[PDB]
Amino acid sequence: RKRIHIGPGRAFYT
Amino acid sequence: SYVLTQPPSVSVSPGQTARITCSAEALSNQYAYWYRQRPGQAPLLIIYKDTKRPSGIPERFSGSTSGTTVTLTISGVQAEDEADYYCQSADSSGDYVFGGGTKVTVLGQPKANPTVTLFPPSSEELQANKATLVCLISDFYPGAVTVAWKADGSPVKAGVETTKPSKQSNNKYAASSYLSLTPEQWKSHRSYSCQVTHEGSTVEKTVAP
Amino acid sequence: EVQLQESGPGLVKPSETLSLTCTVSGGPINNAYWTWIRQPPGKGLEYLGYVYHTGVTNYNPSLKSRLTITIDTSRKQLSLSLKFVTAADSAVYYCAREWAEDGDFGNAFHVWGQGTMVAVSSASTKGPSVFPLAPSSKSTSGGTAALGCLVKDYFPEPVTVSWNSGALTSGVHTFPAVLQSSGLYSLSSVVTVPSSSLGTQTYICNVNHKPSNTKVDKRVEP
Repeated sequence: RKRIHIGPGRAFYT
Repeated sequence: SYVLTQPPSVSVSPGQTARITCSAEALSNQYAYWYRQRPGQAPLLIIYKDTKRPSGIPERFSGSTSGTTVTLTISGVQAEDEADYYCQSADSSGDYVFGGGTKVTVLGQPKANPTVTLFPPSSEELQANKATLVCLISDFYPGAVTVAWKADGSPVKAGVETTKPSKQSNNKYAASSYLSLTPEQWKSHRSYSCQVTHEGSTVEKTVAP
Repeated sequence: EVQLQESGPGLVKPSETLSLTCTVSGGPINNAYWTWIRQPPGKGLEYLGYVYHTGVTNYNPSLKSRLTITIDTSRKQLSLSLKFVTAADSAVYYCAREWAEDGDFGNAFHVWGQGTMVAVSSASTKGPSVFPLAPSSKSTSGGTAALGCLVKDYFPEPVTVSWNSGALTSGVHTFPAVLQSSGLYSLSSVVTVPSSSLGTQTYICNVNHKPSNTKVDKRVEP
């Protein structure tokens, strides 16, 4: 629902 | 670029609910995070992503979000909740920002009378041609004290170093006062006094060379 | 189980470079943004930056030009480098973990080190003079016997005190330090004990002043 700082270590995009 | 605005102080009575707000235009599309920091201690994460609690955090701590304002709600507030509470956020670019912090004060706490401990100069210090009287004050509330030094009933103003009181881990306060003398000054008097005044009452300790 | 330990010089001269190290134990070096955060005395927290295990960094925009963070994955250590320090850089510097993995807490710091104090000053480091405060009942208003150690004239902060190598904890009170007008710090640590227990126990205060590379174990005798 809100955007985080993703950074290099997150598979936040499924 | 953004700034997180939170009040510097919130006061509540025991059993009541404390509410701390944190606001920024950035918070409409950014998550907030809450930390509790006790005196002399690392912060503790209490709320993440606006509303979520870590496993160790009880339900009495709740986070809520409304537009550009987030709120930390603490129900059933007691003295142990006295601490600094920080809001924090991050934007997509990796600009992490903390709020200025909110000091929670619990009102109506009972008076606690000071314990006073006084040590004379050690023989080892005297051999090093120095002399320090040490007056240690602990377990008092509220956190305001006056310290007066005397030599044979006469006030001593010079050579005094005294701390501002600070919170102990039991919500009571501690302070220290040090009187510097030459070994010659130390031996020249019959007795020295550290007089500690707290809430109109005085606890005095004496030492004799 | 992740634990973080910061190490620093205690004191840095203005315009010099501040170097700090954080050692990670009790958990993986992967799946985290290893973070430096600081806090000036009596002030709020300020973000500095992170390093990921691959070496990728992220900095506070206001401090990016002066700041370098590096990681040594083999040693499970990260380092901070802050150039051209001023009095504005005097602070407790914290190492913290931002968990970065499926199921994490987002952009939060869920575990922190205890921090390392950094003073930016022209003043020189000075080790403490430690004096025993001999056991006395007449010393206190608290109805007990009291003994302790006076830790005098050190710089910068902090000194830590333990008793009998950590074996004595009950009745121990180490007081906050005073800043004397000389610019040097002093503190006292006191043990309150039943007077009858005197003579059944050896008392030694273990004074640690990391900024001066000094330790003192002082025997407190009757």
